[PDB]
Amino acid sequence: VYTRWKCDRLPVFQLKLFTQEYPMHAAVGIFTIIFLWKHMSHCSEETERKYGWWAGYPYWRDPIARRNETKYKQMIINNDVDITHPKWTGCSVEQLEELSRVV
Amino acid sequence: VLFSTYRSSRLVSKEFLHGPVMRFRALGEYYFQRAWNGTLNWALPGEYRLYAVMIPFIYFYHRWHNDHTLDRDHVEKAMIMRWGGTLEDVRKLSAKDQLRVRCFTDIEKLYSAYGPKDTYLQPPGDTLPGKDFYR
Amino acid sequence: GELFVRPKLEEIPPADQCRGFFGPLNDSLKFLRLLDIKWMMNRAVAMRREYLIATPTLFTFIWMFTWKGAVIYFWGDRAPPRRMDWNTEETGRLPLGFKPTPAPL
Amino acid sequence: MFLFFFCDLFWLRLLLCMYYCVWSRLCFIVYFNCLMLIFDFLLFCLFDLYLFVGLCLFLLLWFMLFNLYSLILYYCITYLNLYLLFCIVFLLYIAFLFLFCFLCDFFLFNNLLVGDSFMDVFFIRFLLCFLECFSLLCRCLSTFLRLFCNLLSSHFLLLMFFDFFYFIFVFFFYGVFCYWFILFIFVFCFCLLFYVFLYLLDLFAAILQLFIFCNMILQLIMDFLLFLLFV
Amino acid sequence: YNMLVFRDPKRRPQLSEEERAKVVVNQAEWPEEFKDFDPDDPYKNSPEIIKGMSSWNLFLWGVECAFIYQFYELVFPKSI
Amino acid sequence: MQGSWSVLKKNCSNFFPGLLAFAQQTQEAYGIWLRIYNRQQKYGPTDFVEQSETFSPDYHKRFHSQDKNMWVDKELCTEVSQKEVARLMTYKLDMWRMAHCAGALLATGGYAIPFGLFWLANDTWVPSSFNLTGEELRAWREAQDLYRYRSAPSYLTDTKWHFDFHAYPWNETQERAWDDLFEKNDVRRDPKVVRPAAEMYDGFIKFELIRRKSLRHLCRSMNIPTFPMLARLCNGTRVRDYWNLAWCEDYMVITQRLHESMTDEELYDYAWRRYLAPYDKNLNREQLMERVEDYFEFLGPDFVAHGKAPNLVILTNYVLGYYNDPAYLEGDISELDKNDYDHLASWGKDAFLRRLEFENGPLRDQVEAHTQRLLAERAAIAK
Amino acid sequence: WCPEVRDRAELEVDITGWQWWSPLEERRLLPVRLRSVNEVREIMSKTQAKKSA
Amino acid sequence: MLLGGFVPRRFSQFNRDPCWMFFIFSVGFWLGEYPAMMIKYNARDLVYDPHRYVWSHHDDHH
Amino acid sequence: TKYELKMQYFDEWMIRWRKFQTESDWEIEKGRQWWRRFNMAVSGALFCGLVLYTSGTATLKRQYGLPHFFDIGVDGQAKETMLKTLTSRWRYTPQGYGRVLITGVPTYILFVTLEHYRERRRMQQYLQQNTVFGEQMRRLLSTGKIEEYLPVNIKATLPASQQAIYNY
Amino acid sequence: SNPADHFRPNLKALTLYAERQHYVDRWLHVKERWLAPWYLPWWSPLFQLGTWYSQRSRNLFLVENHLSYRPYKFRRNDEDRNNPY
Ligand SMILES: CCCCCCCCCCCCCCCCCC(=O)OC[C@H](COP(=O)([O-])OCC(O)COP(=O)([O-])OC[C@@H](COC(=O)CCCCCCCCCCCCCCCCC)OC(=O)CCCCCCCCCCCCCCCCC)OC(=O)CCCCCCCCCCCCCCCCC
Ligand SMILES: CCCCCCCCCCCCCCCCCC(=O)OC[C@H](COP(=O)([O-])OCC(O)COP(=O)([O-])OC[C@@H](COC(=O)CCCCCCCCCCCCCCCCC)OC(=O)CCCCCCCCCCCCCCCCC)OC(=O)CCCCCCCCCCCCCCCCC
Ligand SMILES: CCCCCCCCCCCCCCCCCC(=O)OC[C@H](COP(=O)([O-])OCC(O)COP(=O)([O-])OC[C@@H](COC(=O)CCCCCCCCCCCCCCCCC)OC(=O)CCCCCCCCCCCCCCCCC)OC(=O)CCCCCCCCCCCCCCCCC
Ligand SMILES: CCCCCCCCCCCCCCCCCC(=O)OC[C@H](COP(=O)([O-])OCC(O)COP(=O)([O-])OC[C@@H](COC(=O)CCCCCCCCCCCCCCCCC)OC(=O)CCCCCCCCCCCCCCCCC)OC(=O)CCCCCCCCCCCCCCCCC
Ligand SMILES: CCCCCCCCCCCCCCCCCC(=O)OC[C@H](COP(=O)([O-])OCC(O)COP(=O)([O-])OC[C@@H](COC(=O)CCCCCCCCCCCCCCCCC)OC(=O)CCCCCCCCCCCCCCCCC)OC(=O)CCCCCCCCCCCCCCCCC
Ligand SMILES: CCCCCCCCCCCCCCCCCC(=O)OC[C@H](COP(=O)([O-])OCC[N+](C)(C)C)OC(=O)CCCCCCCCCCCCCCCCC
Ligand SMILES: CCCCCCCC/C=C/CCCCCCCC(=O)OC[C@H](COP(=O)(O)OCCN)OC(=O)CCCCCCC/C=C/CCCCCCCC
Ligand SMILES: CCCCCCCCCCCCO[C@@H]1O[C@H](CO)[C@@H](O[C@H]2O[C@H](CO)[C@@H](O)[C@H](O)[C@H]2O)[C@H](O)[C@H]1O
Repeated sequence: VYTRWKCDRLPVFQLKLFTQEYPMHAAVGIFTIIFLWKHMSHCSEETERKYGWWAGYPYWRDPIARRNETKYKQMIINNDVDITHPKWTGCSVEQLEELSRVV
Repeated sequence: VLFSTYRSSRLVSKEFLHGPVMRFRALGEYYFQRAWNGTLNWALPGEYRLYAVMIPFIYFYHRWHNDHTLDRDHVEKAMIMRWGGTLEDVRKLSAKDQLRVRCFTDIEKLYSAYGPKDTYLQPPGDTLPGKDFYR
Repeated sequence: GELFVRPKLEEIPPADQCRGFFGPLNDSLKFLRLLDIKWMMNRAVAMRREYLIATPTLFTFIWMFTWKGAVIYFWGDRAPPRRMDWNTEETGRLPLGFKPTPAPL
Repeated sequence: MFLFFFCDLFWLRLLLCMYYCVWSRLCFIVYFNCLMLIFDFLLFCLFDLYLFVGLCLFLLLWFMLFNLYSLILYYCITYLNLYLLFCIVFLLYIAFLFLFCFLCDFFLFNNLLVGDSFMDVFFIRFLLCFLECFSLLCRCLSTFLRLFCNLLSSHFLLLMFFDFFYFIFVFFFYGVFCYWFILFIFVFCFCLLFYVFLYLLDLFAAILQLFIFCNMILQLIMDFLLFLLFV
Repeated sequence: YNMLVFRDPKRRPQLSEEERAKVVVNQAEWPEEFKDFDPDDPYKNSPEIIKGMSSWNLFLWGVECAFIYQFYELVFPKSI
Repeated sequence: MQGSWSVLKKNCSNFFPGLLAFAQQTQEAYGIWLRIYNRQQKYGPTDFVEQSETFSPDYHKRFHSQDKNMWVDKELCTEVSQKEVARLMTYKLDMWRMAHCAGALLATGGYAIPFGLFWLANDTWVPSSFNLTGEELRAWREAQDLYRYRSAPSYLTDTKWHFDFHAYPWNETQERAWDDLFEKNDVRRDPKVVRPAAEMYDGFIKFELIRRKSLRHLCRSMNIPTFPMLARLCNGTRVRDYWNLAWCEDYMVITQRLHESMTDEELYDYAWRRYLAPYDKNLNREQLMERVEDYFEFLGPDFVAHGKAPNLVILTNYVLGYYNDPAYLEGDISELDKNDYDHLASWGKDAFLRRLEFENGPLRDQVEAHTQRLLAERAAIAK
Repeated sequence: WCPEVRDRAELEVDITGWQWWSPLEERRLLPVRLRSVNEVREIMSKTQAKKSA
Repeated sequence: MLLGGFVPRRFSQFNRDPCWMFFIFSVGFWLGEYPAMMIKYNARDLVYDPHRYVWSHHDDHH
Repeated sequence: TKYELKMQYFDEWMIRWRKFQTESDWEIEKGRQWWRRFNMAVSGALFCGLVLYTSGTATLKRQYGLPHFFDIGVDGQAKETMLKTLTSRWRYTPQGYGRVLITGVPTYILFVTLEHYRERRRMQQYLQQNTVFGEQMRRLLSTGKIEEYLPVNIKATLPASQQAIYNY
Repeated sequence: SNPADHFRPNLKALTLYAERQHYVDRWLHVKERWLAPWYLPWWSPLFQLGTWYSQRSRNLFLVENHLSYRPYKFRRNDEDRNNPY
């Protein structure tokens, strides 16, 4: 005789279980997952340094700095960003050259 | 039409890997399928030998993982911080020196909160290097 | 606990018997029944419509314990500071001599 | 931020696969009250009062695979976080509560207005109603907090006692060969007794706390169930 | 008897005293493993799994494994 | 029934002719339903016309009441014939399924097309109008019967288990009726013996208190689409309407004895719409007449006298009992001569197993006597 | 080889009937047993008397 | 649930069952690791790290 | 036309660059919010009306019959008037899926249509703006892409104390 | 402290970072790609489900006029109570 658990395959039984057996529970679970990923899915660098490492943050190599450096280099190279633009520096290119000659 | 929703739509023959599967079931059933193996909510069996075998194995593999993957990080951090603050500085030492340092770290771990506090508190007048030695 | 049976039409006491905060709001004071919350509560209890008192409360709690709680916590406006940083209404306008692109046509 | 990690049940999953490829009877259940809600015959309920059995059994199994085996040294309770337990209890409790509320039967809440007509509605009955509607959410919070903190405290105590035992055993066993061997023997016997007592206490409390974690949910369900009599 | 928390199961008697007294015991038919059977030590004559492997031998094997685990680095240290 | 490419081709070929036939049937059925609705509104009882409210005693949830919200139009034969009623019922089923499909299409825009391909590959949910030949109609009926077989046992078991676990019959006659109600279709059930179960279940659960899961099972067994199920009062309304039409037709037939003059195929269809005669059984006219007369007898004299049918839940269980085939058993008895645990033979017996065999084997009495004597001697020595 | 028991158990579990005890049905069916010859004689005499009446 | 199974009467019987053989081996490991720690961590030649005051976990977590 | 797909990028950019939100854009958004509330109110009124019209005769009699909670006299008069108005003529009182469809589909259609046309209106308003947001909207509709950092590229107006960055 | 450190997951393998802007934009692109085709009318329930709630939330954000300051969600340092920047 027909029974959901014995005859249906696992994905079908899962859908039936969470749609016609525990639908409210599934709905609340999805709600909670969305909330968690919307408000509890960020970690600042200081937080990672304080608690994000098993034995502590190895300041002697600063892996966060290398990670950010790789990120920014990849972004600049791929997107063809002119980091010498006045908006990034706040001064004209000629002023930048003058400063370079000064320092 | 593309995929069947019924488990009866077999994908292999009934005799596929019959021998190995039977051996696996023989291993599973010999000790578990017994009257005195009455589980408590499927988690706690009634067979004493199951406890006797599994508890040591679980402890062994957990301890191996902890010693070779988890505590190693703390040990390496101590070695790096106490002997230059860089990995190359530690590697400048010999294997025997590293052994000495790691065994001192184990001493500290065993002492913990009941051991003498001179292992990390420098008594006044001590001639050994301070915290600003490498600074 | 036990099954609830709605009272019959004849088992419901008259409105005039209900009491308010101070006293019954009988003739010459009927229109005050709308404003007296305690009179309405007593009337609901007399008419066995107690849910009117309980349903709004519990739901409210739920609404606070589920959706408005976190909304207030994460996006609510805290107390304003003493020295307030008002907006000068100078930002946004296009600069002089700028040629904006034409609108769709 | 996305962290990739794994639960500490892989060996237990393997054992479950090995030992439960064939059927076996279950007769001992930590929380048996989820199967027998009605004790007086001829009483029946039109509400799905047996919906909690599957979740109860799965939760018992999961929490037993985690907590009971956590006594073994270095075993990790991967789910041990306050807010994660809050999420679990929120799911279960609020799901059942919304099941009752979606029924759209307001009379079901009549019992919230505690007391009788003879008590002041605004100043007595209504205040108590507010307090009880608060008590429901407090019951949810209490369930999750109790489950979290019992485990945390028990394991803290076990770790501290084990550290003390290791310290004295390693750095003071030589006293066996000395003239003060009797003191060390007394201390060692005391430590063994305490070790056994702590293990037994933790084993019993781990199962009792699951009894109570499931009992709170079943009590929530029972607080809104109405039974009809067969005629 | 008990071994820590493990208790040896005991079979409940099924025969009454009157019927029991009429039973004739013939140990000649019993297996060699179970002769002079004692409920307090039913496995006294049980054969060893490995001939010549005593319980103390296994205990010493475990002790030696622990000693190796603790002392191997003392003889063959390795660099970080 | 599982989807197939042949059925997919069949339905694709007949898609547009099927839609045209469905539209024509829609016009005809709208006319018939307009006549029936006008008659009900004009001559119906005040409670039925005003839709009197019946609330459950526990949670005060409204649902259709069999006595008040269902009415049998004894004089419907003047305006509407039996064949028209059967046509209306068949069109109601087809329109329900088509409405669900159209709602899905509207909801999901053009993304329902692959799901439409899945739909056309199976005859379970396609309208009867999609079959343009006898063989196609036979296959479609086979699919419907397969769905009924799949669904009915669950409904029957739900009802029986809930009642038997939460209540018991009052008297011996009710016990016999309850026991014989849920027998497999291989045996014939006497409606007179089984009727008191209707009153018993009315005492336990009426149609106004039917649970949503049981309603879903019943709708599955009646080939009524269930997704989206929604509130229990929608599919409940569908079931009420279908059974009200069926009861009107049954009263007409009983009064006019139409079934005797009804032809073989029409009689078989009439039984099928009552969930009494599966097509795969290849029943003859004698068996169909026997089952129809049993159904009429189960309805009882009170049905003709006052238009009051027995409890709808028990009636549905009784009719669907014909789809509760005996549990399958295939394989020669000689297969029982094999052994199931040969793979364990190589393992042998450990010390504990040997001890258990020794203590509980043929020598169990001797071992017990020896052990008891030894224990008694030791106890005496201790004292 | 006992299909009825299998099907009934599977269906009961699949419809949320987890419980494995049926005290009411057992109470109804517990005292059932085949009758003795004398009981059969008494029942046949009762039936004959009823038919004669 | 602790219902049944082989139960050695004394130490000498732990060799009558493979599972209990593994159990006694594990017990030997457990109990023998302690004397090893006593010998290793109370040795005469063991010396505290000269730089132990350079850094410690106490300052790190503080 | 599907304005939401175009407008989502613009809204996200405005949120990221909300500093350059002129009071005109703020008023536009407030008007959008007010119109959303109005659409909700009218849709709810329509849904309530459809529900009342299709309600069963017995249901209406129970709802708009005795007893009176307040018993002021106006309440009873209004309830009797509404009951007579509803029960005078014949009303189609379906149940189940039919009532669901009749009560919902009109409401859903009305709400969606109003909101879509208000979104189109807001798009037009932003197009007609002479601020940086309006220029960004026009550029988005022209090139099909959102140009981030536009305000600093074209040097949009800044407070007198924050023009140093533009000093180049 | 040391006892407290024993209550951490013991099988951490990898950590991946992603800015909210980037993956939000990617999700918006995916949603636009799947909701663009002509065979999905704007009045369909699916399209409204996809778009209306997001539009409402973004509009609520834009209309926001708070007298207090809300520090940037993704600052480098948010552990300092006396430095919102
Ligand atoms: C374009 C905008 C789209 C918006 C989004 C829509 C999204 C999809 C949602 C579904 C929409 C409907 C889909 C089409 C259904 C077919 C028509 C129909 O009702 O068939 C009758 C039939 C009624 O079922 P029933 O149980 O027999 O009814 C019991 C009543 O007692 C029955 O009463 P009775 O017993 O007295 O018998 C009466 C019977 C007597 O008649 C007959 O017997 C003759 C036959 C008549 C029906 C024929 C139906 C044919 C269906 C197939 C059509 C062809 C498909 C072809 C497909 C292939 C094409 C290539 O006649 C009726 O059935 C009449 C029913 C009442 C009318 C319902 C329609 C209301 C909406 C239309 C008006 C809209 C106005 C907008 C104004 C705007 C102002 C601003 O419909 C159904 O089967 C029910 C629908 C099943 C799917 C439900 C899915 C969930 C719906 C939730 C909606 C919630 C609100 C909306 C928001 C959603 C947000 C999530
Ligand atoms: C042109 C045509 C004419 C015009 C159009 C006309 C209208 C047509 C439309 C209407 C048609 C209606 C009738 C439909 C009937 C057929 C339904 C059906 O599906 O039957 C099962 C059907 C077979 O039917 P059958 O064989 O005839 O058996 C029928 C029996 O009677 C068995 O019957 P049963 O009852 O046992 O089956 C029922 C079963 C039906 O389900 C199934 O059977 C499952 C089907 C999927 C199984 C998938 C298994 C394989 C998974 C593979 C995974 C990937 C593998 C690796 C791939 C690598 C590729 C490189 O269960 C259910 O019904 C469960 C329903 C669940 C509802 C969920 C509702 C969620 C709501 C959310 C909560 C909302 C709460 C409120 C919130 C409010 C907030 C405000 O299943 C299939 O054919 C399976 C297809 C699998 C396809 C391949 C895998 C998926 C591929 C995905 C590609 C994605 C591409 C894009 C990716 C983009 C990435 C960025
Ligand atoms: C080991 C791992 C394996 C893999 C696992 C995968 C991961 C799974 C994890 C999570 C699993 C659990 C999730 C649970 C969620 C919560 C469910 C819940 O609360 O349900 C309560 C409740 C339970 O349902 P029920 O009515 O009590 O009965 C459910 C039983 O299953 C009814 O059973 P029954 O036996 O009574 O009926 C059987 C039969 C009876 O036959 C019939 O009923 C006749 C045929 C009916 C056809 C459908 C009619 C629909 C009419 C309109 C419905 C309203 C539309 C509203 C407007 C549209 C909103 C989108 O019905 C059917 O065969 C149904 C066929 C449905 C096939 C589709 C199932 C989903 C497969 C995946 C396709 C979509 C993939 C999207 C993602 C990928 C994109 C690339 O749900 C409802 O009330 C149903 C509301 C449905 C609204 C529409 C769907 C909204 C969700 C979003 C849709 C997005 C579409 C995207 C299209 C593509 C875009 C690119
Ligand atoms: C059956 C259910 C069973 C299961 C229940 C399960 C749940 C458990 C219960 C507890 C809840 C748990 C919470 C779970 C999470 C749920 C989601 C959530 O919390 O989201 C909140 C969240 C709140 O928004 P937010 O973002 O957090 O922040 C607020 C913002 O302002 C947002 O901005 P916005 O633009 O979205 O604005 C939304 C607006 C709400 O909606 C609006 O946009 C505007 C209002 C729409 C009105 C709808 C129609 C009203 C009825 C019309 C008439 C009908 C009868 C017709 C016949 C009449 C004949 C005369 O809300 C407001 O901000 C308040 C507006 C206040 C306007 C009135 C101003 C006051 C003066 C005028 C009234 C006083 C007059 C007396 C004067 C003195 C006389 C002496 O989202 C919403 O729910 C709002 C959006 C959706 C609104 C839908 C509007 C339709 C409502 C129809 C309800 C009808 C049934 C109720 C009564 C039933 C009686 C039997
Ligand atoms: C992608 C799409 C997204 C869609 C989202 C929208 C939601 C989903 C849409 C619909 C989904 C499909 C399924 C819906 C459920 C179907 C239920 C069902 O099967 O009913 C059968 C049932 C048919 O059975 P029947 O036998 O004919 O009659 C039922 C019996 O009476 C039954 O007899 P009974 O004995 O059970 O009698 C009791 C019955 C009596 O009720 C009825 O059955 C009558 C019909 C309902 C009346 C509702 C209105 C009551 C009066 C409201 C007054 C409000 C005044 C406010 C004034 C404010 C002034 C400032 O029930 C009640 O007593 C319940 C009363 C309602 C209580 C509401 C409590 C809400 C608490 C809110 C907490 C706080 C929220 C957050 C904070 C908000 C504020 C800041 O259907 C109906 O009667 C009506 C069904 C209506 C379906 C919903 C239509 C949806 C339209 C949507 C338009 C807007 C679309 C927006 C789209 C946005 C972009 C995507
Ligand atoms: C070191 C600091 C420690 C602090 C610890 C603080 C405690 C943290 C505890 C976390 C674990 C426990 C979590 C329990 C669950 C909490 C749930 C919660 O509060 O989340 C609320 C939050 C609130 O959402 P929100 O934050 O996006 O709110 C938006 C509000 N505005 C726009 C005004 C800012 O919900 C979610 O996160 C999920 C939202 C999506 C799912 C719901 C969609 C439907 C909404 C329906 C109503 C509105 C639309 C109209 C109707 C429908 C139309 C289709
Ligand atoms: C539906 C495809 C339409 C277009 C034609 C594409 C043909 C591509 C060539 C395929 C050659 C190999 C075919 C091997 C047999 C496949 C059998 C099959 O599909 O069975 C599904 C079977 C599971 O079946 P059950 O659910 O257990 O039960 C089935 C009974 N209802 O699935 C599998 O095991 C996977 C088999 C994968 C085979 C390869 C399929 C490739 C399909 C590609 C489609 C895209 C177009 C390809 C064009 C190629 C042009 C040269
Ligand atoms: C089916 C219904 C179809 C309706 C079609 C249009 C009907 C005719 C126009 C209705 C009135 C519109 O007039 C409307 O007035 C309100 C003020 O009261 C304005 O609203 C303005 O002031 C209110 C005051 O609270 C602010 O909240 C709002 O942000 C602001 O925009 C609207 O911007 C304007 O559009």
